[PDB]
Amino acid sequence: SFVKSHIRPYMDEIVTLMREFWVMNTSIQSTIILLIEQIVVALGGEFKLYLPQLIPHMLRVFMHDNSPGRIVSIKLLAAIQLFGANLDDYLHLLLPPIVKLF
Amino acid sequence: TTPCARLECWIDPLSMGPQKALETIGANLQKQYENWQPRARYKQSLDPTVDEVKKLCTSLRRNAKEERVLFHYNGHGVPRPTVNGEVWVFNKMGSPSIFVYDCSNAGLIVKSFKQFALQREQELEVAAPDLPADLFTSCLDLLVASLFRNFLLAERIMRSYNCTPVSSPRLPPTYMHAMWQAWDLAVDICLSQLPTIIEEGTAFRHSPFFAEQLTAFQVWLTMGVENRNPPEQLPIVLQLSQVHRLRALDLLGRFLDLGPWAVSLALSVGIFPYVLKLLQSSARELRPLLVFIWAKILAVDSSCQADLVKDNGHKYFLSVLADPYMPAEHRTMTAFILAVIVNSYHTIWQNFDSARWCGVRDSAHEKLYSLLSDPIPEVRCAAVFALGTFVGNSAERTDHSTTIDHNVAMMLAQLVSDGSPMVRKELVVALS
Amino acid sequence: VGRLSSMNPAFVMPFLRKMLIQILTELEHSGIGRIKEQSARMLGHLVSNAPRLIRPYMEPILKALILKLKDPDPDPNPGVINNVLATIGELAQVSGLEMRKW
Repeated sequence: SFVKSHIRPYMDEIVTLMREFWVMNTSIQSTIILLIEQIVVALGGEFKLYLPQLIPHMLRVFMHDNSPGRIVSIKLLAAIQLFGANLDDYLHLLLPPIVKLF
Repeated sequence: TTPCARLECWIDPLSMGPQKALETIGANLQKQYENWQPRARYKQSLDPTVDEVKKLCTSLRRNAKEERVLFHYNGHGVPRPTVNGEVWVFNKMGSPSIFVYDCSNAGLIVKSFKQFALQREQELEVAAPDLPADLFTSCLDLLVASLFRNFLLAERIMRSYNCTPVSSPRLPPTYMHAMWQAWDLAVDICLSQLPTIIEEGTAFRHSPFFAEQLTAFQVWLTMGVENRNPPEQLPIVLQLSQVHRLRALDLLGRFLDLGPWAVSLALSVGIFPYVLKLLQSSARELRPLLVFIWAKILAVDSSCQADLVKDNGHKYFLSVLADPYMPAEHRTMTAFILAVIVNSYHTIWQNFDSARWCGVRDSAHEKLYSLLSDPIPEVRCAAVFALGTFVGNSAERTDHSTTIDHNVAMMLAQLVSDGSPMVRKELVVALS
Repeated sequence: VGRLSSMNPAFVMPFLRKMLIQILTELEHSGIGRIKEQSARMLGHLVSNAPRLIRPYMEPILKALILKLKDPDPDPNPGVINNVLATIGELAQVSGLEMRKW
């Protein structure tokens, strides 16, 4: 909700921390998977400085497509949200599980 | 003209006010425009009226001369300022070109045109009438300024940013800024063509010539960094489109890293691969490394010709394509740059072989009246036979021959001099 | 032999872009390793992409790719000069070994 709010001026700035703190928090935890995901949605709709902020977590993403669990619900959460994570590098890392997820 | 045409300018500080050095930036444009030229009317902050005036001044400013005309804009806090009328009542060889800088309205503005045009197209008819053509509106964080504004100036300047920005600059390192002037003489000459590849890549057939137009149209493609924002700022144009793609785009990337070394220190280089490495296997396909391709290349060759270069090996590789003709000979004339450049040098000896080989086979293409090029060949082409050599000139001399038998622009007296030299070697060759 | 036609590298490359299966790529690298130096025109940059594609793969978790970094690392080295003009693969990899234990 706060993420939902500002867009940017607070975004460019304080945010990077919490991204450490998603890293800090959860690898991700099963529930917080669903959360951070849907949170990164809130994130994902704002920056374009995701791009630098990317891959502390774009790492953990592939905890998940490899991990995985629960009906693929987690996946299709992240899976979709990635279509919000857009875009333009790192398909390097993106496609391989995805295609393996056909 | 010199500089080309009439141009418009605007800036949004807010509404009806000057500003420190806001004055100053305007000229920089006209400068930059002169760096690309022309009669440019600067403005600042105006309420709509003050603007409306000088439009009519340029609407008065006589562009039947100009080769085009421009309408610039910029960011004010969303100045609505004649969505339609002033625009649309000033509406569709001094060809108008419109320019937009918006958060949203850009397309809307463009959308508006057609819509307003839809009126100002159709609704004119029953009055039996504004015809949209040659009137175009081009569309538009930490380090920007105004991108799509800077974009066209600044063409390479902006480029250096998307260099430093970001992940690649790990490899080429490192950054600083500026300096590096006369080695940069090439980067333009390169980035000049580096786009035009994609152009000939994508053109089909809407295209150049007319200069400053394409000069934009080129610099347009610099918008593919667009990368900034998930609204990667997506300029819209309807006179396209790939951006992205266009391997030359991926190519200029390490064509930069070719420059990122020498800039570190001391320059020194100098050199760099690009034009060369592009030049080489242009023969490959030229020989038999292409199935129709579509030449894959020739666009590159054009600007490549202009320099001392490599000029021969190009002009060499030129005739190669002239050998692969007739089929691609048109494509040559599609590019036509021979007509540009081959005629552009009437200034050959060693080149006379290619000047034959390229130019003859060019001249062979049957045809375009040489016009003053006929006096130039009356100089150049005539003086070729001086050595009486080679058979490399055998029919090559006869290139210009039928021109006089084609139509009469004398072709008599300037031919009379040749009339002496022609029949002279005729029996001396004695070869059918 | 003969290898050239401008189409072909554009047809050669995509298999480097497979990557699947890994070792398939591992050929064309060397498979172009020569052809690299015929015309880097297509290649050198098509190449330069690859490391620029590849180098980022040092961060992303582990591994099965980070080894699928390894074999493609040298396999271009039959391409010489590019590798020369960069050699930041040092710094990347120099670190790659140090920090442990992953």
